Amino acid sequence: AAKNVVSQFVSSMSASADVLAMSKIEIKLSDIPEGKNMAFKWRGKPLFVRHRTKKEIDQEAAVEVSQLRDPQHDLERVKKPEWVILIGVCTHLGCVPI
Amino acid sequence: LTARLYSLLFRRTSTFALTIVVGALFFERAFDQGADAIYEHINEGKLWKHIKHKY
Amino acid sequence: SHTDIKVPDFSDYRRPEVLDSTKSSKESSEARKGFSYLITATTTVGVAY
Amino acid sequence: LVDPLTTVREQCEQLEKCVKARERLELCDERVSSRSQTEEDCTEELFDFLHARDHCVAHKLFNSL
Amino acid sequence: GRQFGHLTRVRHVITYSLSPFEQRAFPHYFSKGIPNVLRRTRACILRVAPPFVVFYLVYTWGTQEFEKSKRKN
Amino acid sequence: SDLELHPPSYPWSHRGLLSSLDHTSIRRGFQVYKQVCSSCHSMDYVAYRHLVGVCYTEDEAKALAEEVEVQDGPNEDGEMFMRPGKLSDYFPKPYPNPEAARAANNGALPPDLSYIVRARHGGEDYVFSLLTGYCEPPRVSLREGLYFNPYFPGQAIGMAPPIYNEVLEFDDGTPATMSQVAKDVCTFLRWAAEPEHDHRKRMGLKMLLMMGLLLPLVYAMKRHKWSVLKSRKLAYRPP
Amino acid sequence: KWLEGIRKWYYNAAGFNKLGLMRDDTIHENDDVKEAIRRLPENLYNDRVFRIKRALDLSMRQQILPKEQWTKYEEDKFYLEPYLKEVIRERKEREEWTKK
Amino acid sequence: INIRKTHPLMKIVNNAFIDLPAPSNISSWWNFGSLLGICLILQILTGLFLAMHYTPDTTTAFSSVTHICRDVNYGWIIRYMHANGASMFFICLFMHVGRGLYYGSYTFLETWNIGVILLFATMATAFMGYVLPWGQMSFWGATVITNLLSAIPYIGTNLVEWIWGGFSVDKATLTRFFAFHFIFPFIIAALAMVHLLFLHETGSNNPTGIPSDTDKIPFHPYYTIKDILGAILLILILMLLVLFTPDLLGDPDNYTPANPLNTPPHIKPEWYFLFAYAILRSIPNKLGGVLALVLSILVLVIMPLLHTSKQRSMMFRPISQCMFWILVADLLTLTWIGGQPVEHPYIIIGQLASIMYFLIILVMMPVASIIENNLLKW
Amino acid sequence: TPDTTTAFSSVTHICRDVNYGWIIRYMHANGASMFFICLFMHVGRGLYYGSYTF
Ligand code: HEC
Ligand code: HEM
Ligand code: HEM
Ligand code: FES
Repeated sequence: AAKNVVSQFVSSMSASADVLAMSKIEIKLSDIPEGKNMAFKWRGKPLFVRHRTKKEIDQEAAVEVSQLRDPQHDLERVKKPEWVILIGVCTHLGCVPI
Repeated sequence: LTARLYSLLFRRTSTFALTIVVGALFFERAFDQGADAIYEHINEGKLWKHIKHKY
Repeated sequence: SHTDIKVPDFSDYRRPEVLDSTKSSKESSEARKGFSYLITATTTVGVAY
Repeated sequence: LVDPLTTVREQCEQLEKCVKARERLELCDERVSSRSQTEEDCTEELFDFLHARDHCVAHKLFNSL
Repeated sequence: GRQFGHLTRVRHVITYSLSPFEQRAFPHYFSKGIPNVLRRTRACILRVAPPFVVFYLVYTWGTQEFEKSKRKN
Repeated sequence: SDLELHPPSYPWSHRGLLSSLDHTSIRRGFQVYKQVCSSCHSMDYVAYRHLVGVCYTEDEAKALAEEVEVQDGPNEDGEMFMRPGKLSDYFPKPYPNPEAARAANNGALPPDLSYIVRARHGGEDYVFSLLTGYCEPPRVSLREGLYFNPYFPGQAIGMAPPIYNEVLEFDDGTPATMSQVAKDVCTFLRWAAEPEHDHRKRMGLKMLLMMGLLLPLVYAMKRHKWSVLKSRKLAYRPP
Repeated sequence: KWLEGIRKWYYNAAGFNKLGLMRDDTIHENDDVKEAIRRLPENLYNDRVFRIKRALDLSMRQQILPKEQWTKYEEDKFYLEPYLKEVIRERKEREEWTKK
Repeated sequence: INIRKTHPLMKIVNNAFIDLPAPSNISSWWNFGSLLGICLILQILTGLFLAMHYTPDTTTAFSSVTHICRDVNYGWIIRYMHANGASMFFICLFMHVGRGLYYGSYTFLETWNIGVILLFATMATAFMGYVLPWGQMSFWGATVITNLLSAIPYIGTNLVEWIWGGFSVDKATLTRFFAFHFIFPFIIAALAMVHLLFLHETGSNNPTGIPSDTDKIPFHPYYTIKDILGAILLILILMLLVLFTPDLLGDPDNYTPANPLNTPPHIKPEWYFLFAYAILRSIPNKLGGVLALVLSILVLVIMPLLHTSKQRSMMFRPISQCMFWILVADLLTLTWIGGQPVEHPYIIIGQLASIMYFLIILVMMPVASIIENNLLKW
Repeated sequence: TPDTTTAFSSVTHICRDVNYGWIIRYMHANGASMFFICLFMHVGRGLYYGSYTF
């Protein structure tokens, strides 16, 4: 009885039902000019869509990958090489990068 | 000067309580007079009472 | 031994009214007590206000 | 209209620090005109001139105003 | 730690205490207080301050090196 | 760039440790805010009852509130008509939505002027130098959609310089330079930031007279009751 | 050797010859030191509590003794150390008897 | 015989405030017990009035606080009393800890451990209260410290989506922190009573470290008027701080409303938590940073286990005295470095200040202690 | 959330949407009623068995 009361109180502090009512969206990329980022709210976090320069792609292909603590090529990060689509939050502790 | 003050207001206790109440009220009156006097003496000019007197 | 016990001299510390051995204490107590009680009364008035 | 602020700003840049800052901005102008089409574009000189000029403005303005 | 009475054991010790209404409030507060504060200051600044002048040097040197890093541009 | 510039130290009339604001200057700054700055920004938490006893009288407060009709509830029909608004209204928001605020400017949400004095590093001197120091870039062209003003992190504001030499010419003589309008709007923003600067300085003065009174005397009582232990003496008798 | 010069300068600048204390008036008291204090002759024990009461008095007034009554390093009558050594030896002997 | 020595309440009041034997030597540094008590009851009272005028929801929290500081009579002075009383509360708390560490009062064990638990409780309480005004700094402080709790593997992410009240800082986070900030100081008061109970069991200390069993004086009416004097000094400092420069310590960046999109450049705590944030961002490792912070306050737990000297105080040990003042200047250096941005000289001397902090405590105190034990022939 | 526009809606949100919040709400209310039941039993004991000589 004690562990079931504790389980019910911890589940009372877990979440809600209407907070679990968050799902997909569709986002448009037509408005953004060259080399700039646009943000969109989604699950309480920003949502980056950035248009980039082909020269930024070339420089990012020139920089090495094995020095990075998560080895990942730029073409692994994105489908179309300049229009990059990100969840705009730093994965350390939850900040939006400048 | 001091001997009459001790002979009156400091032998008994109830008289001491009575004089700290009466002194607190007199200090209230004179202290608020002095406080508003100094505060509207160092901000002469730019205060709402004179601007009200314009009207 | 207990007659050999002589209380030291606090002449640096006493109030100036009671410096000499000649002048009594009952004839000048009220000014000292009223001064200290005046300090306590002014403190009490400030705290209460 | 007779502006007081522009009067104070034109009369306060006589001081030596503001003069040296004026020539700093002019030599940076000579630099980016010289090394033309560059990516080093006269920041510190203009900020230092505004620093010195607006501090001497801060010293001696609100008497007039 | 307990109440009075059963703490220690003292043999013959004589304590004199004067009345507070008998003695002055401030006994020579500006002929001994100033040598006492200068003595207690001189016996502590050589153990307190030589870390704080190092902190003052660190503050000034860090300010100067941040201005060094940003004032070339 | 990220070379921030600290705004200078300006000798205000509320700079000292006991000085007060200038209520005539607050009134001029409010006339400025009504006729210039209220077309883009919002100052949500300044109602008209704050203006009754501070600068104006009560009659011109009713006049200024009945100049601008705001909004009201249903007239038992659900139609949301126009009420003149007696005194209890807040100031009329120009834009309903933040998206509506972005939908008439180059992005660039106009910040809300209730707390811009207390919200930015540097006080109202920052607002003075931001309103004042419009100048030109040496070499850096950015997009020609925004303007250049060096007292700004990012060094490119999206606000047009809204002053330009007698756009108001208000009640008394007092011709609208850049200086008069900027001084009045900085004073007014300091008032709208802290509504009780005057009463704060009043209680500060009463408190300094308090700690002139009590601090010799509580310390005198402490010295008196501790004057037994500060003069007790000792002697050691053995058998 | 100069390390004795360090010890003499340290006993000068350590601050417990200022208040009229000797070497063993400042010892921290755990159970062992409480036992070694209880194992004392009567005259040394009374002189000890008298010097301790003068030290607490002089630190209450924050006044430090004149030049002619500071305790000097040449006559350092440290006395509590033999009893404290005996307490430590009997305690360690009891500990070793428990360990084996 | 007497009213006081028979009545069950007045025996407690007698063994606390009247006939408690206190030493006749304690300086002004033994006033901060009563100053923390008076600050704690002042926080409870002024916060209770603020909680009477507050609506905890993410829509209307900032609006309600603005309603307090404009429309309610004297809500501005009660709010400023609460905030700057938190600041003076941590000033007197670090002076209390500095006393108890310098004068060798960490030879007490159970009082010291209940002390450290009180330090944990007051720091968590003041952080939740700093989340409560729902400004930009409060929003990002809640976000970053909750992800710091998510740093630990196998426990973290579930625990942090559990105390998030959702998946980010939603309404439920603001209401949870309102409730825990609004309950935890009563637990702090109960553990303060337990702290004081173990003290009155053992007995107090003095600036010499010699046990003062011969010269106890009663608490009343010497130290009562001494603590009244200390309280008047504290109230004048607190009130001059709230009536002349209320913004001299507070953050400018709080007063914007909570936009979850901006992330301002100069993110920082309120000034009392700078060194906790300076140990964190001066170690380029997530678990290493949060573990080094927890190990800092657990080093304060460790401190009774390294009393290998044979005096008690540091009054008579000048070498350890100089090393303690190096420790004080190093903690103030950590506070200053935490209150700055992050660049190359700041990175280097932040790393060096954290390293020198751990080197001073865990190594330099016993080395100074063993030179003391060698040097006086013991 | 104590706000007179959304206080009743907040209580309804507790009762409907939060996991087991209805059990906690009804436990609080009925525990208050059982609390006063036990309190009047306690006062009845204290009056009837003459414990009011303390
Ligand atoms: C519409 C054209 C505006 C008028 C008229 C005024 N302001 Fe403005 N202001 C406007 C915008 C679009 C912005 C945002 C720019 C940005 O990048 O933030 C602003 C900004 C401000 C600020 C804040 C700037 C900062 O330091 O971040 C302030 C203090 C400000 N504006 C004040 C202000 C005043 C006092 C005005 C009346 C004289 C005024 N603005 C007019 C748009 C417009
Ligand atoms: C919640 C905040 C705290 C309060 C209200 C508090 C309160 C007190 C009080 C009232 C005393 C008795 C008076 C005194 O000796 O100064 C005391 C003593 C003491 N406290 Fe705390 N304390 C707090 C936090 C701490 C902390 C964090 C520590 C460190 C771990 C600590 C360690 C001590 C010690 C060592 C003493 C004994 C000091 C002595 O006898 O000289 N306290 N505390
Ligand atoms: C149980 C007693 C307490 C109550 C009822 C209480 C209540 C409140 C309330 C209602 C607020 C919001 C008002 C505001 O933000 O200004 C608040 C904020 C705050 N509280 Fe408390 N509080 C209590 C104890 C404490 C304690 C013990 C501390 C730490 C010393 C503390 C520190 C703070 C801080 C720092 C803020 C933020 C102030 C600000 O930024 O304006 N509180 N408290
Ligand atoms: S670096 Fe710590 S959160 Fe981005």
